[PDB]
Amino acid sequence: APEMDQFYRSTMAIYKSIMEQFNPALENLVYLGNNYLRAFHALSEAAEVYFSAIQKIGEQALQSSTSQILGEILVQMSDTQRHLNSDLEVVVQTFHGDLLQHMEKNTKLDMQFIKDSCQHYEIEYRHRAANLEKCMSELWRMERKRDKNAREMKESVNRLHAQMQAFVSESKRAAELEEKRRYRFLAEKHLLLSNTFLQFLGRARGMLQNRVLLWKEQS
Amino acid sequence: APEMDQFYRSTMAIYKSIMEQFNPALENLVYLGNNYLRAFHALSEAAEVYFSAIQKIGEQALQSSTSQILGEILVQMSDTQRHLNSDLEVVVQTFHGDLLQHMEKNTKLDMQFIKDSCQHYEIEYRHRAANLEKCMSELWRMERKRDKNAREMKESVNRLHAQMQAFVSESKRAAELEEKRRYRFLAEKHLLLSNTFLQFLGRARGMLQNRVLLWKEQS
Repeated sequence: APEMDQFYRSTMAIYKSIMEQFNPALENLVYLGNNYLRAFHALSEAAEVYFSAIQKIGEQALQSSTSQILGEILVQMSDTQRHLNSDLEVVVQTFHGDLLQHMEKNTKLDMQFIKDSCQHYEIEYRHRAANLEKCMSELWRMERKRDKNAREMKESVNRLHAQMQAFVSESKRAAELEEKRRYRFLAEKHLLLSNTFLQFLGRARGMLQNRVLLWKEQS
Repeated sequence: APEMDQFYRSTMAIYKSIMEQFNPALENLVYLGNNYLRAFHALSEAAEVYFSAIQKIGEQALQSSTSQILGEILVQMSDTQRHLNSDLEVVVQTFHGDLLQHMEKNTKLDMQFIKDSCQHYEIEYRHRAANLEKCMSELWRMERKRDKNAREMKESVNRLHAQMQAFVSESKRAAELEEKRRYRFLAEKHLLLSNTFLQFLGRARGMLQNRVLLWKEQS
């Protein structure tokens, strides 16, 4: 009995961690996440305006009489930045489409899921608890009543308590699992982001290893 | 002779362009430079806040019964973003310090230099043009007086006209050299920025590709 309100409490602490700790944190990450995107979109703009202006300076040098080659270099620096940005707004779109639209689209759908799960558990615990402790009393009083049929009632109670041990034990494991599944999903989505961004790193590094060589002006 | 005039107007057109076109383009470039810097430090701040939250979640998983490994990963993911941001803000300060600040002064000290080079050329052109007229005048006078020595005056005028052709060619090649030095500065600075950013791309790849393999196996 004492050990069982323990399971009950421990299982409840987990559903409550999910509902009022984890779930809200996902709304938050969608909030902070959207701010993150807007900063990204602002950086890419400031870059495009900056390099568009380098392109113009470059276009002037192309027109000149001795700075044609320097002219070519500046124009292809802006072109490069334009490319790296195309590459980067891919990672930014993975972040948006694959991660940020996912959480806001499902966050309440999964709140309600765990809410029903938690309710199902509580309600079944209450019943077993009730049907059990009442059977104990039947046994408890057809006990002093020196009833012969107290033996079928002793086994009816003992199996009822075994089933509750099973259920309570299984619920705690299933609730732990759900918690882990949600951490794992957060970790996995961020692993995909880390991976796309790693890919961008290799591409950008790819073109800069040669650009830096082509833009030297001698030796 | 007015083809020497056409040299004169081009040699001035070059100095005046550096001063009236190029340098106000660089001042604009400094502004867009700092706007760019501004959007980066904001992205940094957004990303920083976002992954500070990711890490909190990791710290909550670190205190669960079965999600400690996933929680360690999430925290390792924040620590990684933080390291990368730190490493990149370093490249960004190269931008501000090695480029933007240096342009600032160049676009200030330069205007005085170009003013002094225009004036200097104007003074030297006119002194040579005046002395040429003065010798042509002395020639035509001898030619009136039937002076036998106009033979050694026309010879001199020829020498002077020649030295004037040389001065007019040199001064223009010197103007074109000045205009090109300034494009060269723009290009050298951004090549340096490019190499600094390339070194970072390597460091970022190196650190991230290792983490991603681990995270993949652990989750």
